[PDB]
Amino acid sequence: VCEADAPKVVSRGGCGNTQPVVRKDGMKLWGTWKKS
Amino acid sequence: PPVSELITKAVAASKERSGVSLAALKKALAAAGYDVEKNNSRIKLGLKSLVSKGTLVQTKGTGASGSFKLNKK
Ligand SMILES: [Zn+2]
Repeated sequence: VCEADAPKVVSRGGCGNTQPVVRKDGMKLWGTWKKS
Repeated sequence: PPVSELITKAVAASKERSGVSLAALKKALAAAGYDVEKNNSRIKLGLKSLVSKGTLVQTKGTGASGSFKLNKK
């Protein structure tokens, strides 16, 4: 995740979107989003 | 302004680890000058829409009787 707060609430400017699990199959870059 | 913003703002202002209850949401919107009496049925609907949009996580109870938090995901 791109945490918007650095570990009062102080924001580092981040967004909060989850990250994909990148994988390579030939020349095609797949990215697996494990939502919840 | 639509009730979904007023609810989202109230849940953001009272942010915590438990979650604003429907009674606290009533209190915050009434303190924000919003008639929570006549439009209570609108609130339950709008709140349900926000849960159906996934914007609010139900943390306890079922439906509008519960506690809710802003879905940071
Ligand atoms: Zn980010």
